[PDB]
Amino acid sequence: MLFDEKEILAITRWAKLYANQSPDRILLGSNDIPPEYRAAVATQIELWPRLRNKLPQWAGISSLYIPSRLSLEQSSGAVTSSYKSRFIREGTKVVDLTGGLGIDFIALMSKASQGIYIERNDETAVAARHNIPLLLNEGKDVNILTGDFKEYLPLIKTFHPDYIYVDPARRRVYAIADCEPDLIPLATELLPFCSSILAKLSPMIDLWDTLQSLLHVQELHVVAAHGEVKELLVRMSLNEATIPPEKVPIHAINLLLETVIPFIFTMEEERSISIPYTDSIDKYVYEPHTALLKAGAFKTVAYRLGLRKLHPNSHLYTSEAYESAFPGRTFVLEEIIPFSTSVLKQLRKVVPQASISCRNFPLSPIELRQRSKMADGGEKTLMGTTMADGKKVLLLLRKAE
Repeated sequence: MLFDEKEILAITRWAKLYANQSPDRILLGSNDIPPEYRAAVATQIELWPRLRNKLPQWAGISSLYIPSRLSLEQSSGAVTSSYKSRFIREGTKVVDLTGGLGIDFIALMSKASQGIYIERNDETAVAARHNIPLLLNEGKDVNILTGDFKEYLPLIKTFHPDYIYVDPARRRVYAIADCEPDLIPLATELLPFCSSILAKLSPMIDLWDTLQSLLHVQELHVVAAHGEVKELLVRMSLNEATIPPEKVPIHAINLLLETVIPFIFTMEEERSISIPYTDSIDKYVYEPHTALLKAGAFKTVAYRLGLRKLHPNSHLYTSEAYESAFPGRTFVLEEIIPFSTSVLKQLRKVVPQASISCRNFPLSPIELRQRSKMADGGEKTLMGTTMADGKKVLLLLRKAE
């Protein structure tokens, strides 16, 4: 069932009026909802808790209509959508080619004054056509279009936006060749009619594959939130000189509960550096965040910060002096234990309970936990890893602050 504006207004009024009824009660229970609208109202009620968790600012807005559970689970989160606003100069023009629930478009429009939103799916577009004006600040100009952007190329070219944003879908591995829409012909055709294209890519895409496959890339950002990599963002522009792939600036950023500073490097730098690997542990132990790991700044972090790395495949660092601003977790070393199967049942002797992590180790953390019978909780961490000479060890760590 597709709804017009009048019906969407009624459905949201009924979802609110009858908010305290379960979806089954909506369906077979007491209210003034005509039979043909009860499923739609029940659907809005059913998914409101999941909307509140993901987009709490939306769940508090009256009259917002969620086109589907499908569209809700596919959308950007609140924190990454807003990071994107940093790419967009205040008062500019934007086109969003791939649309969706519209949270990325809204984040772009926090800065831009004019925008075109384009969404292939009629149902999704109808909801956006309703929701978008309820979410925009005052003095914003938008055009909300249904269909494939390839049917609107003359309008897009005439608009000549400052930015064109695209979030492609996937048509084992996720390659740049699998992007729908295909980014290479898209860029060939549209780079001449915008300042930049900003593409949001899956965290499963290979960085090097991306940098080898896309022309005119100016920067690539690896963006983590909630402890995990959420997206890669690539900006392309004919406006600026071509940068060879090994020289493209890579930004690794871990978004947190507050201003934070990116780790910026290049593959050329990563490849060109060489570092010491240590057979021995020092006082401080450092574990890089997920965005650093995905970006591949394994050596650069040690070189930039004057740290020793344990092993080429152990993505942990150590130093005698305290680095206070480390990009990940910092620990104080309490014990180092040479690993063998026989030590596992002895670990309860060393600490009453612990979190367990592994960085290059023959057991997974859950295997380490079960085989040692180690209670979870507390403030300490047991870390399985490998030193530069291949010796496997367990580290007993406490947080540095």
